[PDB]
Amino acid sequence: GTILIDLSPDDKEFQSVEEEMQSTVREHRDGGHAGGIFNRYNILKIQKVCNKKLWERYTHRRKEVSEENHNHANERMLFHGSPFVNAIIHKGFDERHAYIGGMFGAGIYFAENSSKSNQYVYGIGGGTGCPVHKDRSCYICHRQLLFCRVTLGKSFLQFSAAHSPPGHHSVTGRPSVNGLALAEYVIYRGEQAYPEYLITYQIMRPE
Ligand SMILES: O=C(Nc1cccc2cccnc12)c1ccc(N2C(=O)[C@@H]3[C@H](C2=O)[C@@H]2C=C[C@H]3C2)cc1
Ligand SMILES: [Zn+2]
Repeated sequence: GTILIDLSPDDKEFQSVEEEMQSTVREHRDGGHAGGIFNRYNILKIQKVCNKKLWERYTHRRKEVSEENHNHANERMLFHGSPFVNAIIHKGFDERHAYIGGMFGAGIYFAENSSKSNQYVYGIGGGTGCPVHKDRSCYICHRQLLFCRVTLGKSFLQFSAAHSPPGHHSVTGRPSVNGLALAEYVIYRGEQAYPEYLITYQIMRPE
């Protein structure tokens, strides 16, 4: 059911999406170990993901959440990185494929910092890096992230160094030590996120 619509670099949508990618890069405490050393990306392609069934299941869940939260879905646009992006855009997010550990357990993770989601493209801690060079800082190989519409509803606040807690619809991971880090978010039900944009990019070696 999925079609991918290529956006042109002068489309206003391409530009606002690229600006959110670029402007949310930060430095990471691993000094670039997991995601590579970079201050900006080379954006190669932004595609709009169109799937009617996945959209209808997103908006249906969104209305349920909203009606339980004084008419407030608390919808955000957030990045998601994982090795399974190409499965996700065809079949939707699935909590059954969620990995057992991590800071917030077996959920589907999103991030406000595109650089945080970039650390997961090749797996946890960056896995072995790119398939071709095994370089977690590869400046050559094309990477992909999703920029996703996510329904958070009443989110449980976790001050920070499976299912949502009872009475909540997601978890907000709130950075409590690092001054520059933005929030991460976790949902436990695949239907509460729609992957709107597939972004293809390279990290760039700083001059
Ligand atoms: O929906 C996901 N994957 C998939 C959806 C639909 C079909 C799939 C088929 C095969 C594999 N994954 C699929 C998915 C769920 C959770 C994660 N996920 C996270 O969000 C966190 C963890 C994870 O597995 C660790 C990797 C990224 C962070 C850290 C990744 C992908
Ligand atoms: Zn490579």
